[PDB]
Amino acid sequence: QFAFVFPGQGSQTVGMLADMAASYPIVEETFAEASAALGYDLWALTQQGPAEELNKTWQTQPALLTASVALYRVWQQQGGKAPAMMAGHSLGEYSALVCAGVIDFADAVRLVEMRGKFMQEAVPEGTGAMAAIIGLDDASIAKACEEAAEGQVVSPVNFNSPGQVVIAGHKEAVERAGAACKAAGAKRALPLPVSVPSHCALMKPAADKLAVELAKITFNAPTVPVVNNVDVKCETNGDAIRDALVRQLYNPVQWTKSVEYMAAQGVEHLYEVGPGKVLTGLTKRIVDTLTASALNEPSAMAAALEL
Ligand SMILES: CC(C)(COP(=O)(O)OP(=O)(O)OC[C@H]1O[C@@H](n2cnc3c(N)ncnc32)[C@@H](O)[C@H]1OP(=O)(O)O)[C@@H](O)C(=O)NCCC(=O)NCCS
Repeated sequence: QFAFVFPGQGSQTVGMLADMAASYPIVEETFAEASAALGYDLWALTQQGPAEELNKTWQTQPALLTASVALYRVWQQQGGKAPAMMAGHSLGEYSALVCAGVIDFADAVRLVEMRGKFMQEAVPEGTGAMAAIIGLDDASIAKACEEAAEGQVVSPVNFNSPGQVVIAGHKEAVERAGAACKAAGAKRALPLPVSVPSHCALMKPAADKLAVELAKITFNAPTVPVVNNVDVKCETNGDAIRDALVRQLYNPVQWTKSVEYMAAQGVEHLYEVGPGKVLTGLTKRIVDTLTASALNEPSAMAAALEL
């Protein structure tokens, strides 16, 4: 019936979960647990920022992971039933995996911080770019991307829904490519304010590195199925999960097919377990019978729990 789905970069705000925190002590206990693993106050980070800082990826990832795990902990605390299916967008997949009980929360926390770092350090800032292409079909974008590439690297990285695709690579090629896409009938190429071209070829070297760290973290069997970004496959072999984390890094995030798979899968509703409404917003664009809501405020937490 329902799945939990988990956001990643983009969903951060300074202030996030404040309200939940006031009604649920475990939100802060939770940030405390992670703060003690990062060696700084992560709650204070999210609450006070600044943004500039909270938006740097090696802190964002840990903050979002933490929000999500916190909100999940609330669900269970209140005798929330376990979802049938989870998915997590980009960094989201890590949260999924924690709540599915595959990676322990504190390993995850250090993990996604290291990830951040490998990521940031694989491309020098102002080197790369991401853009959101509103309103073209997938293949005209591939094509756009291919002709704009001109020796550099650009390609679609986020298949978010039909008529929303993110692309990324060398700043210039992104430029060429957005233009192309506009040529080709797109409503919008809207430039995205991110350093890091996640999920294209340029993250390869980060991911090599990420494999090494992963290889030290124990990966247990999922208690719930987790549809992964990279294959839209529900792996159980931790070694296979690990392998998919690694390729997530340099391969497109298949969100659209993933939400589809879970409709195809039985699921009638999707709760966004983390700050923001982004996965919520996309859902009906993918399957408009499907319904979506965020579990990141208390009325809504309460409201969902009553069913
Ligand atoms: C970019 C963003 C914020 C857009 O979501 P929303 O703002 O909720 O979209 P809305 O503004 O509600 O949708 C309407 C507008 O978007 C456009 N649009 C959005 N999805 C569309 C789709 N699938 N097909 C065609 N047009 C679409 C238009 O419909 C436009 O209408 P108007 O010109 O009349 O405003 C969201 O998709 C997002 O956060 N994406 C980031 C995903 C990602 O890669 N994150 C990593 C870090 S950036």
